[PDB]
Order: sequence, then C-alpha cells, then structure tokens
Amino acid sequence: VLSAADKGNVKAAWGKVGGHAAEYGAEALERMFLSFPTTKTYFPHFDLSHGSAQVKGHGAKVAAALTKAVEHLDDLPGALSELSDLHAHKLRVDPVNFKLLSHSLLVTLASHLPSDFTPAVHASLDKFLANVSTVLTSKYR
Amino acid sequence: VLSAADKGNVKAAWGKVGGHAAEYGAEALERMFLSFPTTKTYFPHFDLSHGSAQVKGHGAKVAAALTKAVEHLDDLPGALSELSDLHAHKLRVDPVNFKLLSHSLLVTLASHLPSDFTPAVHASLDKFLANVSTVLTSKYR
Amino acid sequence: MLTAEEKAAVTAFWGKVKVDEVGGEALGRLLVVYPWTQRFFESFGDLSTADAVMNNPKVKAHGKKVLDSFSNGMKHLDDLKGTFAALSELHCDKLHVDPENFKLLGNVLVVVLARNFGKEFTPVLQADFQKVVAGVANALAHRYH
Amino acid sequence: MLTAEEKAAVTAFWGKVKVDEVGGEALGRLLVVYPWTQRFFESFGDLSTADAVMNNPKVKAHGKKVLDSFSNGMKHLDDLKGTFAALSELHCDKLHVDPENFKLLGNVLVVVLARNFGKEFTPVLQADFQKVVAGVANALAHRYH
Ligand code: HEM
Ligand code: HEM
Ligand code: HEM
Ligand code: HEM
Repeated sequence: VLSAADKGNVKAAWGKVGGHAAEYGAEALERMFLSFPTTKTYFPHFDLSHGSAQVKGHGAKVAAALTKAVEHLDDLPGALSELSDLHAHKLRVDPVNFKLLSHSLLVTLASHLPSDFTPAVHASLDKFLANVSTVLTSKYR
Repeated sequence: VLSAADKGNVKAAWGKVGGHAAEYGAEALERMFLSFPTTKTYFPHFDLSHGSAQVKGHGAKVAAALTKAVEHLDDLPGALSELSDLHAHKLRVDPVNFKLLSHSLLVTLASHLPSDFTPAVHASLDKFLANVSTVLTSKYR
Repeated sequence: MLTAEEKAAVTAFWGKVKVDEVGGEALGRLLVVYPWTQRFFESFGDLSTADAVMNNPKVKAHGKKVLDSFSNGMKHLDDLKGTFAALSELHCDKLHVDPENFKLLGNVLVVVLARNFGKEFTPVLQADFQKVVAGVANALAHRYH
Repeated sequence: MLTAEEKAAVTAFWGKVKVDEVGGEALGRLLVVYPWTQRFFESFGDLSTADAVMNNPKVKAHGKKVLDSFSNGMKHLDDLKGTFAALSELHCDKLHVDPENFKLLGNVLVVVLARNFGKEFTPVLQADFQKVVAGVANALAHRYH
C-alpha cells in the first residue's frame, strides 16, 4: 500500500517518461524475454526476434495500461479489472513472472532517466509495480 | 484483492473459530517458532517456552487483530495503521516472516476445523492473510 | 537433513498416511489455492471451479503419483538430491515449473496432513516435516541452484 | 555458467565499473527500496530516510566491501559455490539473512549499472549479468540448499 509520497513520486516519474512510455514498454519486454527466456513460453504466437514490430506494438499496450494505472492509483482493481480477467483467469500467469517484468521496467527506466531515477523514486515505482502485479494476479471478479 | 466470495468465506470461517481464536493464535505462534527458528530472533525478550505465559498472551493479541481485520475487510490500511507502523517502521519485519506465520495459522486452522477447512475456505483465508501481511509490511504512514 | 530421531518419528507418522486420498487432496488444494498452477494442468480437463478440481479424476490420479514419489523420498531422506534427479530434470528442463511452486506444494501437503490428522499432527511432528518438504523442494529445484 | 563468449563480455564491461561508487549506490538503494533490510544495519546509524541512507558513511563503506567480493566472484565465476562458501556461512549461519534478499541485491546491482551506464549496458549485456547475480545469490544461499 502506497504513501501519498509514493503516488506523488509515481506521477512525477511517469510525466518524465511521457511520450516514450511505449518505447520503454517495448524495451522492458525485450529485456525480459532476453534475460528470462522462460517468459517466452507465454507468447508462442509472437515474433520474438530482436526488433520485432510485434513486441514493439505490445510494449505500447503494456505502457498504455500502466499509464491508465498511474491516473487510477486509488482504485487499481477498478481500473485493471479487464486486465486481471486476462492475466489471472484466462492466461493464468505465474506471479513470479510479474517480478521479472517489473525488474525489467526498472532497469529500463533507470537507463533512460539516470537523473530522475533517484533511490526514492525507485522505491515508489517498485511498490507501484508490485501493486499492479497483485491486481493482475488476483481473481476478484 | 478479495472477491465477494472471499469475504464471505473469511467471515464464515472466522466466525467458526469464535471463542477459540486466542488459543489458535497461540498455537500458530508456537508452530512458527518451532518449525522456523529464525523467527524467534524477533522475540529475544520473550520466553518462547512451551506453554509460555508470554507466547499465550501474545497469541491472544495477534488473533484479536485478525478478528478486527475481519470486521474491516474493506479497509485494511485504515484498520491496521498502527500495526503497520509497528511491524513496518519500528520492528522492520522481513516479509518472509509473514508468510511463515500465515502458513502456521492455516496449519492450525486445518487441524482444529477439518470439516470446515475446505479448499474454498483455505483459498479465501490464504488471500486474506496475504492482504493483511501486505498492509503490515507496507509504509503508507 | 534430519537426525535419527527426527527421521524415525517422521517415518512412523508417514505409515498412517493413506497416499491415494492425501495426494489427490494436496494436488487439488494447490490448483484451487494457487490457481496459476492449473496452467500446467490444461490437459486434465475441467478446472473451472473448486468442485471440478477436487472431483477431477485426472487430478486425483496425478495426486496419487505425487505422493508416491514423496513416500519414496521418505525412504531416501539421506540423499534427496539423488532421489529426485529425474523429476528435477523433468520439472525444471521440460515443464519449466518455477521452483517457488515446489514450496507451495510442500506447504499445501503440510496443511493437508494437519487437516487429516488434527491434533495428532503435533507442533513437534509438523516441524520435522517442514524440514522434509523443504528438503524435497530443494532437490527438485537443483537444476536451478 | 557463462560460455567463453559471454564470460569475456562480462569481464570487459566489469573492467569499466567504478567500485567505490556502484557498491555504495546498490547497498543504499537496497536499504531505501526494501526497508526491512535496514534491520540488519541498525548499528549503521541514522537510516531514518533516503538522504540519511545514501549519505551514511558506513553504508558507503560497506557497499565497497560487497562490490569487492562481487569483483572477486567475477574472477572465480565457475566456482562461485566455492568462492562464496565462507560468506554463505556468515550471512546464512550468523546474520540470519533470508536468501530472498540476496536476489534483491543482485537485482538492485543490475538497476545501478544501468543507471550509471545507460545505453552502454545493453539488453544483451544485462541478460548475461543476470546469470552472474543469480549464481552469486545461489552461491550465497548455499548453506540452506
Ligand atoms: C505490469 C504487469 C503487466 C501488465 C500491465 C500487462 C498488461 C497487459 C496488457 C495491457 C495487455 C494487452 C492485452 C489487450 O490487448 O487487451 C496484456 C496482454 C498480455 N499480457 Fe500482460 N501484462 C503484464 C504482465 C504480464 C506478464 C508478466 C505476462 C507473462 C509473463 C503477461 C502476459 C500477457 C499476455 C500473454 C498477453 C496477451 C498476449 C497475446 O495477445 O497473445 N502480462 N498484458
Ligand atoms: C498476521 C501477522 C501479524 C499480526 C496480526 C501481528 C500482530 C501483532 C500485534 C497485535 C502485536 C503487539 C501489540 C501488543 O503487543 O500489545 C505485534 C507485535 C509484534 N509482532 Fe506482530 N503481528 C504479525 C506479524 C508478525 C510477524 C510475522 C512477526 C515476526 C515474526 C511479528 C513480530 C512481532 C513482534 C516482535 C512484536 C512485538 C513483541 C511484543 O510486543 O512482545 N509480528 N504483532
Ligand atoms: C514437490 C513437488 C512435486 C513433485 C514431487 C512432483 C512430482 C511429479 C511427478 C511424479 C510427475 C509425473 C512423473 C511421470 O509421470 O513421469 C510430475 C509431473 C508433473 N508435475 Fe509434478 N511434481 C511436483 C511439483 C509440481 C508442481 C509444483 C507443479 C506445478 C505447479 C507440477 C506440475 C507437474 C506437471 C504439469 C507434470 C506432468 C504431469 C502429466 O501431465 O502427467 N509438479 N510431477
Ligand atoms: C550479493 C549479496 C551479498 C554479498 C556479496 C555480501 C557480502 C558481504 C561481505 C563481504 C560482508 C562483509 C565481509 C566481512 O566483513 O567479513 C557482508 C557482511 C554483511 N552482510 Fe552481506 N553480502 C551480501 C548480501 C547481504 C544482504 C542481502 C544482507 C542483508 C540485507 C547482508 C547483510 C549483511 C550484514 C548484516 C553484514 C555484516 C554487517 C555488520 O557488521 O553489521 N548481506 N556481506
């Protein structure tokens, strides 16, 4: 459960990402399949080749989903229903995998925003992602 | 996050516990200390002896917290504010410990309530104890 | 691992466990309690509700097989790493089960035995048993360690 | 672990890493990001805040020691089990650090390199690095498994 400060820091961080949210989105997926190959077993129908337009377009979708979450930090369950439905009920994604993408995203954000990626922001973003992850991995419908 | 069925289940099961919650709370603590000795390092000032006055007296406490939490399933952060402060800010409990206590409690409940400890009830209480542990380990001041 | 004691106490308790029923329950409680685990079990049919899962024949039968290798690892508590080498390779290299689930199952097994044996499953006997399912969860994870 | 091809890339990039700075940053991020880790570092003084943590001299001092042992791990990369056996004994047997925290550090370490190197620390190069940090984590956790 996030502080007022954590939600402050998440908003701040996400303004900076701004319009490269899709870009960072793609890069984090790209880093996750590379670093953690088992995650690929969830995308058997994907072009998982380096530079695949398919991975790029999906990162757009994932970042677009996170930006929705940043605007609805007080009711993530409500915002992310349709997405829990997918991740928990239909896809049945092992919880550890959400750790792997979260880490990846953090890696991504760090390398593009060294100045803004302060340890405090790091802490808040970490909490944010663990919160999103709990949502997509609970069956609450 | 809890579904409406999860809340029902917890309410129902926590009710069946009724007047035996202090006892079970004590049994859970004994079982955690015994199986997972590293947890005892959080109680160096306690007599963790079999049948301790102090363990028993604590087990009453932790159960009365969970009874209150069961009455406030919609607002655990609001309900458990002071207990987060203690467990999160003051004692800085490594969250692995919360898992070991939640396991311990479930092992207790199963042995005392075999007919009532269904896999649906078992699932709902698991998620409930995960929610509580999140709050108690969160710094949302 | 266990000592002479922890070992003979644990072995005795185990003689009282009906592997048929207890395996099916544990496997089913895994699938219901930690429902992402169902994704490994797609071929098993309908897993849509708790009753479906519990009553599923494929689950029970598989549960039986699970406890069998457990009884087995009880007969080889000394070398769990050797005992579980094939299953380690199958789960780890061919099914890609995150080792985190080995621990859940071991824990779910513990709660099952407590359910089935109530006070008989004493805090002291539960303890030696925790070392046992953690021993087992480590040997299977060996192709990750 | 790594092939020759990967083991070279990892050694070249590591050559470019400023040990003073990176070790302290990673330790401090760890204390800041997973606040319960602070309980192992009470003696360390004021760890009330981010500013406090990051600017604590003992933190900075300790970070170095840590990165130093890592840099050594990077020299015995095929026998990390051996290279870390002492440290496994200390962290595990004496300190009682739960091994889940070793993953956290290695992960924090990865985010720090990426902060300090930006585009230089590529998807390709990070992947190889995650295998290192997992080995060192596994090696550190050796007294358990
Ligand atoms: C922060 C965590 C995550 C978020 C926000 C997220 C978000 C999304 C979003 C927005 C979609 C779009 C689907 C649509 O078009 O409606 C999606 C689809 C999907 N997500 Fe995730 N996801 C997350 C984590 C994961 C993880 C860890 C996995 C597996 C490792 C995963 C697997 C999938 C799959 C398999 C799809 C659909 C792929 C397909 O269309 O074939 N998601 N996810
Ligand atoms: C469901 C999880 C938990 C609940 C509901 C809970 C509840 C409580 C309560 C009600 C108190 C003290 C208030 C009082 O004593 O008057 C307390 C204190 C404490 N808790 Fe917890 N606690 C939980 C988890 C833990 C865990 C996992 C640990 C560590 C293994 C822990 C360690 C402590 C310690 C060391 C104290 C203070 C000791 C004392 O006052 O004698 N708590 N907890
Ligand atoms: C201590 C833990 C486990 C033990 C002792 C165990 C044991 C076994 C055994 C004995 C088999 C079948 C052997 C064979 O027919 O060749 C098996 C297969 C399987 N296990 Fe487990 N397993 C364990 C954990 C898991 C976990 C945690 C999962 C997933 C959550 C899992 C999923 C599977 C799957 C999908 C198969 C293939 C089953 C089939 O289609 O027949 N296992 N495991
Ligand atoms: C990659 C993981 C780690 C490495 C390589 C590592 C390495 C070391 C080294 C070299 C020392 C000091 C060696 C010596 O002083 O003889 C040390 C001490 C220590 N480590 Fe770590 N360590 C690691 C992880 C951790 C973690 C995750 C924690 C807790 C969060 C931890 C807690 C400690 C503590 C509490 C000390 C002693 C500090 C004191 O004097 O209070 N270590 N570790």
